[PDB]
Amino acid sequence: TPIKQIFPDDAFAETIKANLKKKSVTDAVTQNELNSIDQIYAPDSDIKSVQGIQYLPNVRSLKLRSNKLHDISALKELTNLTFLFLNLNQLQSLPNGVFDKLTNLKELVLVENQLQSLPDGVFDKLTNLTLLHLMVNQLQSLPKGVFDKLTNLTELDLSYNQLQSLPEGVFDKLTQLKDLRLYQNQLKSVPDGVFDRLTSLQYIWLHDNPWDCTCPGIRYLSEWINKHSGVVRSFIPLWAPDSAKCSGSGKPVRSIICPT
Amino acid sequence: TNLCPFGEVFNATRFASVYAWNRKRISNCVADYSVLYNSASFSTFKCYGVSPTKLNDLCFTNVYADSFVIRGDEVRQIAPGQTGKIADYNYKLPDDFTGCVIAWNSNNLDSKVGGNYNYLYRLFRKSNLKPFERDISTEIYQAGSTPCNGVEGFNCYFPLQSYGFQPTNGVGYQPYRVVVLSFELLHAPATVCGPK
Ligand SMILES: *[C@@H]1O[C@H](CO)[C@@H](O)[C@H](O)[C@H]1NC(C)=O
Repeated sequence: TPIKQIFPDDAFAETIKANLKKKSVTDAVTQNELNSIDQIYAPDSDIKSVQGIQYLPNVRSLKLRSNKLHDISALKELTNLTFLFLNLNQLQSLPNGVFDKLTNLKELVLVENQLQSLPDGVFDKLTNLTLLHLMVNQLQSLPKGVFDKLTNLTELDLSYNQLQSLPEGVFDKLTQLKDLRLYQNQLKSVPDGVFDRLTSLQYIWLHDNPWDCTCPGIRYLSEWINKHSGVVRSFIPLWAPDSAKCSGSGKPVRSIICPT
Repeated sequence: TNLCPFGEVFNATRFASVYAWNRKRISNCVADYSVLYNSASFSTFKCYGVSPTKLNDLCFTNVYADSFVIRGDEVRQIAPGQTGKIADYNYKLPDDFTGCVIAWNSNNLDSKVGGNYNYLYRLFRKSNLKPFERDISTEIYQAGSTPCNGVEGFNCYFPLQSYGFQPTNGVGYQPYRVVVLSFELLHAPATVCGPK
């Protein structure tokens, strides 16, 4: 049953053409050939629609940059996906439940988009995820318990956003987390004990946030940084434990001695 | 007849940052690749389009030696056909590469308590680099629709960060020095040969 242009978008079609190594997008393809695609990689693309990808069931790895694509609903059928990487500077909304079937997902990367908010429970089914990166978006808040089901997460990157606060106990379930990046945000404070259960943590980035160093509000963070100073890292040149700085003073958060 | 200056590329006290990667053109000299390959000094010694056991037996028009520092878990990106921040935005090898990628742990030289910030990489770019392209620009990156006017702010980010290697990092996070040898045979006599 040979057919092609199962992908209406022309840029994406050439991408499927290149993957299957054929003359043009008019060339027919079988189902056996569609089932041969394990990896799609579309750098620096102009793809506007990924319609037709729902029929590539054995795709395990997808990485795509496009300044035009804003719909990603087709990807909810790729149940064998282990690696997803998307750089869509127009993606503003995540379809409802889109990742709820991608239960074999190990690494999820969403960067340079415009998501200002995340749906509730969006990740709850990805119980096998090890790596989650959401940098350079516009997130202003996180949903309650949004990470609670990713019990096997080892790396979480939330840098370069607009986060003003963190929900209570948001990292409490992530007992195998080793790398967490919160730098380049708008955080004035963290919840008390927000890091107390991260027993495998080895690297944390806290700088470029406007920390409010009024006592007692900054007490937990200042005391935590001094107790766990070996785990603090920095991408700006500063003694790493001193890289979290008070707004106004510019003094290091860990230099603030709050009573009792 | 003169000796190729590989001791200068491999044993230099300071290496370049990967975004400002440093190229040295090697010509008119004798080089002993076999002593390097059998030395048991390197954690990575992978060659493409040529066998490492036959390098002393060949001659070339020019050898290029590009060196820099990256993290241990980024050495995999210094290979043909790879993707990621380093291959996309800092050092890109061509698909048809002919040469060798050599790397070694430099935690003892390039890591410092509190961090080593003299090594940088580029985090953002408009488009992937082309093979062997070098971009040393320090212009604010426009992650949004608004112009930045050369001033940092929201969605207007300085494009370079420091690695901040600490000696207590795990190996994948420790610094590694990298030497990429490119073997060229243009229309000329080959003046870079193995030992006589
Ligand atoms: C200098 O570099 C050479 C390779 O050209 C290497 O064999 C030698 O061991 C280095 N010298 C040292 C490590 O003292």
